Amino acid sequence: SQFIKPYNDDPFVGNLATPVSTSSFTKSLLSNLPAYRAGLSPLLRGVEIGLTHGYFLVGPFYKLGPLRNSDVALLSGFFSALGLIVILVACLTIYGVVSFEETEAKDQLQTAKGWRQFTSGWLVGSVGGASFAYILISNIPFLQTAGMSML
Amino acid sequence: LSVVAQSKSDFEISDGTPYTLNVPLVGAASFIGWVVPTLLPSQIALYGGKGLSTAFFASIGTNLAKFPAPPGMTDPFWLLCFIWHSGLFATMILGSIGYNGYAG
Amino acid sequence: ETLNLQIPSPTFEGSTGGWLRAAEVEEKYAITWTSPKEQVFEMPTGGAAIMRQGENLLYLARKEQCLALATQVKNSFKITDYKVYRIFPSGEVQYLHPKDGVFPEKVNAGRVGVGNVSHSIGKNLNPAQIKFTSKSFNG
Amino acid sequence: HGRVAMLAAAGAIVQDIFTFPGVKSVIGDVKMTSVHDKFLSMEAGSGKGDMAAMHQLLLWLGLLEIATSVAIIQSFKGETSRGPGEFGFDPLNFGKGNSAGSDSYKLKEIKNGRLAMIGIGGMVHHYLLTGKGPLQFLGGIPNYKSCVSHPDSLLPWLFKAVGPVLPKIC
Amino acid sequence: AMSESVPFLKKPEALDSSMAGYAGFDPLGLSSIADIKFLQESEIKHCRIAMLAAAGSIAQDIFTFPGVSKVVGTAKMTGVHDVLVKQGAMGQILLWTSFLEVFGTIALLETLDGKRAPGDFKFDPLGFSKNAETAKRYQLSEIKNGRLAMLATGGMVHGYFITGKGPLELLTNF
Amino acid sequence: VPQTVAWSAKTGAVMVLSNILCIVAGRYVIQVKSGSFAGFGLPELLASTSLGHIVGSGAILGLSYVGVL
Amino acid sequence: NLAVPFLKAPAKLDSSMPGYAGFDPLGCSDFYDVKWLQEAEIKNGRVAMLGVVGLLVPEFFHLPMYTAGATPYESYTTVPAFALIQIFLGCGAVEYFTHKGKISPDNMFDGGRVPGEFGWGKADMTMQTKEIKNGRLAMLAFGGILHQQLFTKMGTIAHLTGGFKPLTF
Ligand code: CLA
Ligand code: CLA
Ligand SMILES: CC1=C(C#C/C(C)=C/C=C/C(C)=C/C=C/C=C(C)/C=C/C=C(\C)C#CC2=C(C)C[C@@H](O)CC2(C)C)C(C)(C)C[C@H](O)C1
Ligand SMILES: CC1=C(C#C/C(C)=C/C=C/C(C)=C/C=C/C=C(C)/C=C/C=C(\C)C#CC2=C(C)C[C@@H](O)CC2(C)C)C(C)(C)C[C@H](O)C1
Ligand SMILES: CC1=C(C#C/C(C)=C/C=C/C(C)=C/C=C/C=C(C)/C=C/C=C(C)/C=C/C2=C(C)CCCC2(C)C)C(C)(C)C[C@H](O)C1
Ligand SMILES: CC1=C(C#C/C(C)=C/C=C/C(C)=C/C=C\C=C(C)\C=C\C=C(C)\C=C\C2=C(C)CCCC2(C)C)C(C)(C)C[C@H](O)C1
Ligand SMILES: CC1=CCCC(C)(C)[C@H]1/C=C/C(C)=C/C=C/C(C)=C/C=C/C=C(C)/C=C/C=C(C)/C=C/C1=C(C)CCCC1(C)C
Ligand SMILES: CC1=CCCC(C)(C)[C@H]1/C=C/C(C)=C/C=C/C(C)=C/C=C/C=C(C)/C=C/C=C(C)/C=C/C1=C(C)CCCC1(C)C
Repeated sequence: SQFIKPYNDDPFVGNLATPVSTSSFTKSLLSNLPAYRAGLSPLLRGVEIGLTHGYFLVGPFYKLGPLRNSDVALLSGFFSALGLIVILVACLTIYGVVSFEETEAKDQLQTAKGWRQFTSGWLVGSVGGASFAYILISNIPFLQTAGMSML
Repeated sequence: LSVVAQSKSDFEISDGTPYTLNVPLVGAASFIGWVVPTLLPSQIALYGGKGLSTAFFASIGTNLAKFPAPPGMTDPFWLLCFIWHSGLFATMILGSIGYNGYAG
Repeated sequence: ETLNLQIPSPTFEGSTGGWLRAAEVEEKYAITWTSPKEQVFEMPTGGAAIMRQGENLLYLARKEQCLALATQVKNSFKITDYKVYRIFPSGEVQYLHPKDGVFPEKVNAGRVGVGNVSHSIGKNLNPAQIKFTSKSFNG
Repeated sequence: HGRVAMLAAAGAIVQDIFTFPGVKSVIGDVKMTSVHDKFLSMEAGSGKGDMAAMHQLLLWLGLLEIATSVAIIQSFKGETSRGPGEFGFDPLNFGKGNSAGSDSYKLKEIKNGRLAMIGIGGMVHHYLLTGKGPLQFLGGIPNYKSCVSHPDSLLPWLFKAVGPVLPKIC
Repeated sequence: AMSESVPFLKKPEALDSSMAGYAGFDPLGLSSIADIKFLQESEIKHCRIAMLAAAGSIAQDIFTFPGVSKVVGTAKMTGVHDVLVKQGAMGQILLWTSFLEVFGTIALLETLDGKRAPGDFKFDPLGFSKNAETAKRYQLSEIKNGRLAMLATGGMVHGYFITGKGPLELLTNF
Repeated sequence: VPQTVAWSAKTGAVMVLSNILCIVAGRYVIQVKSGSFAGFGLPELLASTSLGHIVGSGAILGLSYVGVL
Repeated sequence: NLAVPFLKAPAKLDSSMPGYAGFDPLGCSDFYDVKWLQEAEIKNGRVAMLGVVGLLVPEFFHLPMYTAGATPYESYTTVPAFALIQIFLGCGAVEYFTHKGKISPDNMFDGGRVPGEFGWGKADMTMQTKEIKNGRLAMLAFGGILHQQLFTKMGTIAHLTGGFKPLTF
């Protein structure tokens, strides 16, 4: 048995079919991620990705930022995470302007209208996920420490 | 258990090749095959008169009683578990090779 | 004359050295050749492949890759039956080499000389003489 | 939002009317959101104690909500024909063969749910300053004249702009 | 089609009506993650162990075997296990159950192969299932009783972890 | 220190057993060469008895270590 | 087959063989020659059958030259090891005579000889089955007696008639 084969039956394309690349488990994960999942509008793809990324962004800023030992650390962690999100949304916006020409179609990410929808969703989701992480950390003492409240 | 020793879901270790991972049989057999020799006792302070498997099981029990507190650096838990896991991984690897490849 | 797209490719197990997205959106090159044997050669992009007895066909990203393979087949397997094509994503296939059926190192009638300068290289014009002028430095 | 609010509205009123045997002894005289705070103080993880009322409610409600969550996902993607809110819970026949119910009844559910959302919000906010609860506040049409003391909510920062920017009559 | 247990949810595809104990209850869709035949055997094996455990807890409170009291004087349920591990009573049981499970592994392989029905070891010495109509009731009753026994076993041991007295003593004096 | 013993007939017994064990094993597992009367030569005998003195020395020392002697 | 009913019939054994119960759960019969397995079963059983009485006899009567050793099993330590070596060599030499140059599975059965038969007699299937089943019981019994004598440090007959203490180590 051989686990490595040419990519999509083509021996001369610059890729290989390896278990990491093209196993059934890998195919299931890639196909079900919001970027690639079927039946999702570009805006909804942006929302789901945004919620995930904004939620984890708050934590490193809060625990390791300059104001970490202060009593305003969570507020600083939220503002710095929000500041990063605002910069990232601008990165998405400028990419959309140069990369895609204007066309009628709006149902795909790699279209000017579609990329704009993805940016709108990602902005709202990142603000929403960062806000959710803020509420949870503000109220639950386990999250404020590293779980160190139990010891 | 992505696929068991049966033709359930159409699993493919790669693009077009289906391959039955024998996760029940290999995991069970590797676990038992490693554990029975590992029971061998030894009057060494790390084991404490038990075998490696029994001492590792005892170490989980003693550290689970102090559930939030982790085992310390000099605690025998870290040595017992690392050796037991290393042997288990090796017998799982060798078991997967033997069963999937030789098929008998 | 035109590329028969159905020619079987030489057996190959794949590599990462093959062509990328630029081949499917800008241009691709193809090479065909006849082999009297089912023999192993080296791919320009990686490891070893096996050319099948009869007609072979490859796809590469660069013209230099097709010609480096051509040089190899001629030097080792004495295969002078190689034809190199350019393929555009529109489907247009452009025959490239040998351009008029005869190798470039052999003279052929009906070839018109391009780039030939009537004097020797030391007789070119100084840059100052042709400054703010469209006149070419080759005399 | 409506269904929870409807329960919440009745629950606040009923808590004033009477309490189940033995509850008064443990909690004391706390009235609305304050009882949620007190119970949490006496439960593990949230606090130190031998109670688990809030945690038990969350565990059983959470198990129900995970199943409904799968339903929401399936309806959203169009896999299921189920209309919104139609979980099939009509043990006593009312819809006469369908748990979904008639348009007249569903209009009553939606409008009562909206009304309950506003009403429960009012009751919570009135407990925040008067500390009277629904029935007592209703009895005291002139209020701020008398305020029943209420322990501070778990979220107390929100009640900090009463004295400095607002008048702070209470 | 909709699940009979959860009306709002769609019917789990991996499950089928023929299977004993089927109510359509797989809200999380765990049957997709692993083979149904493996899960079916796993459920019955858990059921049989749980049924024995629940009966054992009730029986242990009602009576003890001759001379058991001398070795264990006050320990009631989980407590007797630690002293009898040193006495080797639990050690001997472990050995024989493990010995049966070795043949259990071969049976599990036969199930996955598809020749063997899940959970069937052909142990019917008294011919209870001979009629083939009593068999369907028995198969269902086993699955249902085992499910209740899993809930019961956990419920009883946790009651012991709080009030150390055992299930029957808890019922008599709370 | 692991406890070893002066040579006795028990030590000899272990050595003899191990040597014979390896002679039979070598008749079975030596891939390039009347169960013992086909193709049995001096390099095969000298190899199986060399492994016999290695297996036998290890067995003697280990049985001395644990108390079997 | 019939012994372990929730498993398949081995299909390498039949009731023609003396001790057939259909018992091959690990499928050993498929992996190795049945003739070798049958030969091994009868031979291991014969040695064990001799062993069980060999454990029982020293407790009552022992040879004058040798010392008792305090246990029928423990006696191997007390007796001269040259005696044990003579037994080891003698058994191997007898095996070379009984199997005429056949010490390997391919060489054995080349003559067409049945595994059990060494030419002492020809027997009925009822008789052959009796031999195998006594041998199987004896092998298990030998393991039990040897460990009992080892753990107790006392004779089998003495322990049965006397304290009957649980084997402990
Ligand atoms: C650690 C345990 C262990 C070891 C040492 C072996 C060793 C072996 N197995 Mg087994 N096997 C195991 C576990 C193990 N197996 C389990 C758990 C299963 C069941 C799932 C099987 C099922 C199985 C089958 C079905 C077959 C084998 C076969 C084999 C042999 C050759 C194929 C092979 O795996 O190459 C391994 C090669 C070697 C081990 C020798 C190379 C020497 C180097 C130093 C390897 C060392 C690796 C590692 C460091 C050792 C770890 C030991 C310990 C600390 C864990 C070899 C004797 C085949 C065979 O020959 O049949 C008899 C065969 O058909 N095995
Ligand atoms: C010079 C001695 C000698 C020789 C050449 C043989 C030859 C044979 N015997 Mg015999 N045997 C002998 C002595 C011998 N035996 C003695 C003293 C005993 C104890 C009573 C046995 C018990 C015995 C049984 C029970 C069986 C055989 C079998 C066999 C045959 C296949 C195995 C083999 O080649 O032997 C390899 C063995 C030896 C050369 C000597 C073995 C002596 C014992 C077993 C000591 C073993 C020590 C230890 C357990 C090994 C550990 C290995 C590892 C952990 C290091 C073959 C005809 C098998 C068969 O199928 O026969 C047809 C069979 O079933 N023999
Ligand atoms: C569905 C289903 C079933 C069921 C069921 C159940 C449990 C149904 C429960 C329904 C309930 C509880 C409905 C309650 C709605 C509350 C409203 C509209 C009031 C809002 C308050 C206002 C406007 C106010 C106010 C106020 C302000 C702010 C100031 C306060 O100081 C005081 C004051 C009060 C004056 C069953 C089992 C029957 C079966 C059936 O087959 C199907
Ligand atoms: C070959 C053949 C013939 C012959 C012959 C020969 C040499 C025949 C010899 C046959 C022999 C020696 C048979 C011995 C069988 C022993 C058994 C079944 C086990 C018993 C003990 C048990 C079950 C037990 C136990 C115990 C355990 C484990 C633990 C203890 O705490 C307690 C306890 C003691 C109860 C001749 C030559 C005559 C002619 C013929 O042409 C061919
Ligand atoms: C348990 C717990 C807590 C809690 C809690 C809870 C339950 C808090 C409740 C919060 C709620 C429900 C607040 C309601 C806000 C409604 C407003 C402002 C008006 C809406 C309607 C409008 C504007 C109508 C507009 C209009 C009208 C007039 C009609 C015309 C059209 C229209 C435009 C629609 C805490 C926080 C105390 C913590 C503590 O640890 C314990
Ligand atoms: C899904 C659904 C529902 C439900 C439900 C739920 C939530 C059911 C929950 C079931 C649970 C959580 C059972 C838990 C444990 C079982 C145990 C611990 C057995 C333990 C053996 C032990 C501990 C021995 C341990 C030990 C031994 C002796 C050796 C010493 C050490 C020691 C550790 C002490 C409803 C109610 C809505 C109904 C609805 O129709 C369907
Ligand atoms: C675990 C693990 C094990 C094995 C290996 C592994 C896989 C690599 C590893 C995984 C590791 C990893 C990488 C795990 C990563 C996990 C992550 C990043 C999880 C993110 C979760 C985001 C949430 C819950 C956002 C919620 C936002 C909400 C609810 C909206 C709230 C809001 C909206 C808009 C509505 C209004 C209110 C507000 C509050 C404003
Ligand atoms: C000292 C000495 C002298 C010279 C050197 C030497 C040769 C190396 C050494 C010899 C040492 C010797 C002679 C050592 C001999 C050791 C022996 C004979 C050990 C016997 C072990 C038998 C066991 C564990 C039975 C297990 C039964 C099981 C698992 C279950 C069976 C079951 C199945 C299959 C089916 C039905 C159910 C039941 C019945 C329950």
